[PDB]
Amino acid sequence: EDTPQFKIDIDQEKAQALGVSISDINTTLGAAWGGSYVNDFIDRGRVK
Amino acid sequence: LGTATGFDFELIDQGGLGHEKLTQARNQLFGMVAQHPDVLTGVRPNGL
Repeated sequence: EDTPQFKIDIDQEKAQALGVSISDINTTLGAAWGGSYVNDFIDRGRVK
Repeated sequence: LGTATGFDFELIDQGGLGHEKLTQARNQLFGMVAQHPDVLTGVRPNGL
């Protein structure tokens, strides 16, 4: 059933006026709160 | 088909021991089969 959701409004104009790129904002939000998959590594010989 | 003579044996690494441990185990097995010239003949690797 429906659940409460958090809506964060990003003002593009203010970000531009402060010299902050939109890509940086979106990447920061997604990585910090949603987790970002960067690349792989070898753990005991297996790719993870 | 291939040669279709003899046997094809694979020495798998089921514990994540690495390449060095696997090669050491293969060398040990070669040392073992060298003691039975009357049953096993021409046991050699198929790799570099």
